[PDB]
Amino acid sequence: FEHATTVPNVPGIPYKALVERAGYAPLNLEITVVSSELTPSTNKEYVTCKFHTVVPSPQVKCCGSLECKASSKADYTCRVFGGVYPFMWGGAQCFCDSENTQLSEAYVEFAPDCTIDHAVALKVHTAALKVGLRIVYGNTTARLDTFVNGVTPGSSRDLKVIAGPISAAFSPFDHKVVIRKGLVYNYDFPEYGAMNPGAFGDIQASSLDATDIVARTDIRLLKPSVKNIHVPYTQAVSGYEMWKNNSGRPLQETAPFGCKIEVEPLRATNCAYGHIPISIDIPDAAFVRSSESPTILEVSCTVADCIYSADFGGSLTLQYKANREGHCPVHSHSTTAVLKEATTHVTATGSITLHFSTSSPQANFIVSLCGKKTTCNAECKPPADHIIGEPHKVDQEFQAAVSKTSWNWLLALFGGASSLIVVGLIVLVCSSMLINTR
Amino acid sequence: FEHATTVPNVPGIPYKALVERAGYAPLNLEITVVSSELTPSTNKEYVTCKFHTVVPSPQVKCCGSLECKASSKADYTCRVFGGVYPFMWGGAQCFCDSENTQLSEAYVEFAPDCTIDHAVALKVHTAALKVGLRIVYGNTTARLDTFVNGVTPGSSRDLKVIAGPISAAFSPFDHKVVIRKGLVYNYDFPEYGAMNPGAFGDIQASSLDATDIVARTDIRLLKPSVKNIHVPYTQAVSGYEMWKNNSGRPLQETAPFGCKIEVEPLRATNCAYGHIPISIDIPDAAFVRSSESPTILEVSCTVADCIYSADFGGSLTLQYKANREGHCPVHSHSTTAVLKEATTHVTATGSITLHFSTSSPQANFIVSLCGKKTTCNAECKPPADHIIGEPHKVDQEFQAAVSKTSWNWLLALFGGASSLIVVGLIVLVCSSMLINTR
Amino acid sequence: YTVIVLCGVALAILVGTASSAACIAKARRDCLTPYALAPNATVPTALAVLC
Ligand SMILES: *[C@@H]1O[C@H](CO)[C@@H](O)[C@H](O)[C@H]1NC(C)=O
Ligand SMILES: *[C@@H]1O[C@H](CO)[C@@H](O)[C@H](O)[C@H]1NC(C)=O
Repeated sequence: FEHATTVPNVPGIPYKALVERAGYAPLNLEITVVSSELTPSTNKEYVTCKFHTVVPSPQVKCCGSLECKASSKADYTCRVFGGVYPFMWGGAQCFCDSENTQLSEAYVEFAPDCTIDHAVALKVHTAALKVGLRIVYGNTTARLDTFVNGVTPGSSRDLKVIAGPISAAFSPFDHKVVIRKGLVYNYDFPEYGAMNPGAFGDIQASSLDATDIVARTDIRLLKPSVKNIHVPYTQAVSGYEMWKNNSGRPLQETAPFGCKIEVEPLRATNCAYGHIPISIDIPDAAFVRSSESPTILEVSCTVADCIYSADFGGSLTLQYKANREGHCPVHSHSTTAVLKEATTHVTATGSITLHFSTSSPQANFIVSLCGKKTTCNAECKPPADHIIGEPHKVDQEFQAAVSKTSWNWLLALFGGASSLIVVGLIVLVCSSMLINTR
Repeated sequence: FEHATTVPNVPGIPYKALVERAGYAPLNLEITVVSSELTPSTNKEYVTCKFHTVVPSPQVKCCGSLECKASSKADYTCRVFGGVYPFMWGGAQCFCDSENTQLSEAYVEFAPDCTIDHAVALKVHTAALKVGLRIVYGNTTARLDTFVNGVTPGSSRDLKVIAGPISAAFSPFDHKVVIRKGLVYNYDFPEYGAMNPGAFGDIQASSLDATDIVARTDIRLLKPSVKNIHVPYTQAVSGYEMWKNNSGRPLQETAPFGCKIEVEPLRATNCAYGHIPISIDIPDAAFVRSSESPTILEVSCTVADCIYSADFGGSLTLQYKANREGHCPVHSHSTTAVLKEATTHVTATGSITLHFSTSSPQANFIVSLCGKKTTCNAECKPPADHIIGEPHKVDQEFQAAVSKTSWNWLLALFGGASSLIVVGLIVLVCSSMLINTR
Repeated sequence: YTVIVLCGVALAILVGTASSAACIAKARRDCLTPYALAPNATVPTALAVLC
């Protein structure tokens, strides 16, 4: 038998349901979402990190002429200078009054420590979500883990269950993301091939160890103005360091709904938004004929005390009369109130206490004991403690907070003044008829 | 100096433009799109290929009892059978009247030749476009290759050139694509985890050589029914073969705009659609002061003959009077027509021809010779041939097909009945006054 | 939310009271619209209803 449900997508909130078929006793069905897993599809754009300016020994063509030559290294900057006059600890390195010339070149490469300090930029799209479900039926437990998409099944422990697409999609990740040292940041990194000095992505490379690098960081040489030999370079501060200083808070402290974001798959887990439509197929063998199921008679409610508490704190008692020893299910088909246990033993005339939770003060509902029904109502009071972190609002409020007394007051206040004006018009026409009679 | 243009994204159609600066003679600027390049972002969903059923030897128990056991092999199926009595060329392999029992199991693995026949299912998104530009200015040629995004200037001679964004995005690829043996097909493959017998992707694996495989193909065993030993298996026809039979035409014969689709990068090339806005920065040194530019006097057009052909077939001649020898640029600012050469030698009183093309029968426009302008008009006739495969419509039609004679007929077409009604009203008021005087 | 219901209740009761007052005043005027001086009171019950 196939039976469908809509279950809140929130961990640690069991959902109870039944399955009605003629000739078979009802079977309890418990659904639990053990943990969520939202994994998106991503492509690596590039990787950046703190850089290191290489300053190779300046070439000196002395008492001669020399010309600049370009190269392929990233950020390569070249410049010649005439009239230079190198000096060194040994003394004048050549002999000519300013006829010499020296060529100076500089370029950049990622520092060795980058091998562990790299920050890689990612583009993400088409978030996908995977759910682990644990189902319980007929005091038997089954596992499954399926993608919420409905075309994919999950077959496990005699059962194959198909999920349905989320009602409302959540995706904390933005189009652009940055990941570094296990921390994820939401940041619009520059597109590959776009370098701007003094900002993130000043050095870019397809891979960490890619011999080809593209980057410009505004390196300008300066004419030597000292006795000895020295190439003075000047450049803007590293962009990666500047981004590190004011990167802002990470995405852990900003993702809505408390999504625990792990890095190596770059995926969120254990966070709730939306509902899962889920259809369960159950083998007919697991079901039990009503003939062997216990038969109950004269079932009655009694609400000893109920508290309108966030935690499950309402209490109830049921008294039955039966003839066959056995086990029977129990449920509260009213969505406002949720019971605690599903199946209970049944005796000839025994009574059993039940625990439950509710989200409304006017706790009224129909409870199914075994195969039979029973209506019952009571009033609950608010609790002393008003802050607690355990599963709350097992059912969302449905404007049922209005108590019968408030409804009575609102209804009583209103009066039939429309009927009064109608009577006024009626007596007006009656007076016209009276004038006719006069 | 920075100068902007809008160019048609189409190979082999040069675009001529000028740059106007006071005191500098106009500089020609030719832009050519050598080859388009559209590469989308992709991820590997899974791979599939013709499979092979493994039929391992059945486990026979002589004069005993046995039970099935599940395994992790993909599509693993098991079944036991009592009453077996296997025989061989030697004779009976067991001796007890039906006590023995035979267990038969089956699973499927990709065929060896799969290593070359594999078909990969891919998901694609966020199409990105790369342009190769060749730019000629002042008889100096330069090259560049830039992403279409207008935020990633390309590098060529340490020059920044920005292109795009495209006016209208275009991508022949759909959300889901498949690729096999160098051919791309547009198909809606089942998502990972969903297997349907007799359809594409019945065997799915994360990688070609992945030990973990998930797949079902409706394998059902049959009870032994022959004297000897055998494990009869029945299975649905391979899905991949059926998809191959009726896969339909590839994307090479359906992509709009004639895009050449290469497989390894999985990207399209050399195909035209939309417009590209491009900003070009030219060094000031390239410009030449008008002081040294030749000076022209008394310029005059003459259209010997014009043919309204798709190719460049229109002819023109210019007569000039100048004083200084040199080269002067020539252009046609009217988009309806485009010239052939950008510069020409200028003599004291020489006259020179020019080859141009137009997209209207009425070829009238302003041609700039060096710094001076010259209006001139002519009428062109349609060509004898009407089918050719050479660059055509360098300028799109601008409802200019209307000829001057057609405009004259339109002018003679309209009639002024409004004047007649106005005269009627005037005589009405005058005759009303007269009737009053009657 | 709670403020809205009270305001709506006040508006409804005020509208009803005004309509009832207007209707009863008009009914009294129609009953009193005839001068009724030539004969005596048509019926003392009508007078009692009027006042
Ligand atoms: C589950 O409940 C049925 C109902 O009586 C019972 O027969 C069965 O033994 C129970 N299973 C277990 C494992 O307790
Ligand atoms: C380019 O044109 C200018 C202008 O006439 C000329 O002086 C120069 O020599 C030309 N360069 C080449 C390489 O032809």
